[PDB]
Amino acid sequence: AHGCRHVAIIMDGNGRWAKKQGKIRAFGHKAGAKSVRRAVSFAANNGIEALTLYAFSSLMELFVWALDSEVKSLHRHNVRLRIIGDTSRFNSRLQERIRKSEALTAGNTGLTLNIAANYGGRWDIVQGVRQLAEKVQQGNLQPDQIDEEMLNQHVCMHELAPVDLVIRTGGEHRISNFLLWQIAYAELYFTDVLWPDFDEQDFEGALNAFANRE
Amino acid sequence: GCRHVAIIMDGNGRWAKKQGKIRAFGHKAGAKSVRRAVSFAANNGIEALTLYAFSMELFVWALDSEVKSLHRHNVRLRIIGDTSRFNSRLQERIRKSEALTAGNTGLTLNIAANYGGRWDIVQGVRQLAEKVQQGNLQPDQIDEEMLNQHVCMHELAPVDLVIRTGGEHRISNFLLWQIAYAELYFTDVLWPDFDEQDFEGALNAFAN
Ligand SMILES: CCCCCCCCOc1cccc(COc2ccc(Br)cc2P(=O)(O)O)c1
Repeated sequence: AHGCRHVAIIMDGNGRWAKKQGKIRAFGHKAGAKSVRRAVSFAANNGIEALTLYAFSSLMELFVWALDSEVKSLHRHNVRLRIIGDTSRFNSRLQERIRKSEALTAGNTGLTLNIAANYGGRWDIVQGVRQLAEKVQQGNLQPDQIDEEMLNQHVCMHELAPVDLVIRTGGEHRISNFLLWQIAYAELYFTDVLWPDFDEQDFEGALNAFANRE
Repeated sequence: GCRHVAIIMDGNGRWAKKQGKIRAFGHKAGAKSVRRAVSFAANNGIEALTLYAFSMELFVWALDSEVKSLHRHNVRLRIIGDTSRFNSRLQERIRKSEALTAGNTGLTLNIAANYGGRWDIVQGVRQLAEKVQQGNLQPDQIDEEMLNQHVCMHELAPVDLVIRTGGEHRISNFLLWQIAYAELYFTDVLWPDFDEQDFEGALNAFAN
């Protein structure tokens, strides 16, 4: 009914939330983690095909390690987990844990959850361009055959539904080098709600704003 | 301060309809609002203003008669977008207007005509792809900096602020690469009604 197949979220405000309560930044990150679990469960229960999350605050590897402790519980919720981002310089043990987590849940049929780790929209475009340039160098591809559809096939998430809605919590009104190519046609929803307070009703509100606007 | 503002100029058609007038009248009021936004940016020290007509060859034509005045105001005019299939006479006029004002050092006005943000990236990728094919470039040498050099506006200040009139909350395949770190300001005001006060309102959001 809400019309949304793929929702992307810039999760900002963890720092400000902890500051408001006299607490250090790490309590904000723990409340922020509870808010991810809540959003993930909401998305899965509301028929969304894909949820893409970008951890930002107005130690990437620490975030991803943290996530390794959630993977068993995601799998038990029938979530297919993927990491998007430049993980090539990450630790070898971490990179192995990523591969395995992805292998483990690739057969799940419920929500597809994409976690940005060391992700940038410009980087994502550049990596697609490098894959195309290799194919030209091999003699497989003509410069002239390159069009939007082709580059589209080489950026992250090209095999998922297009992103219909981007939500950014925390009160800033920019993209901050999250998805660029993929958000050419997306609805953009900005809320002053800080990430740890963003709850089901807030998520419902963004979906119903997309349904009324589309 | 804000050095480069981009505007998606939506609401001319809806404005016509609200005024109980045919579409043509909304275009004519939209053109007046163009002149007022260009003056306002020239007067307020904005370095670059990038205008996306949205809701083409005909739009470029209407600008043709403004060039003399722009040049007199030290305005550098550029058309961005795929004009390669516009009739050759119009292409020739674009080329002449650009060359006339190319040495100007005041406000740079970019008018996006048959422009798409994905297109813009792709024509940059195609250039790089030619370089690879001629052995002038290794695939692993391609980085953000280098792609940036091949997309529109790489010689101007980075886009600081994008304004969309008309009530929609989308980029609609206007700038993509260039807006990675820009402030996005959406307003329900229709483009023909957007005036100096509205533009200052957006500049304040940036200042905060
Ligand atoms: C200080 C650093 C903060 C730690 C960051 C933790 C990362 C966010 O926690 C999550 C991250 C990604 C996905 C999830 C999803 O968690 C769940 C999803 C569905 C279900 Br059922 C259960 C969980 P969980 O084991 O109850 O939290 C949580």
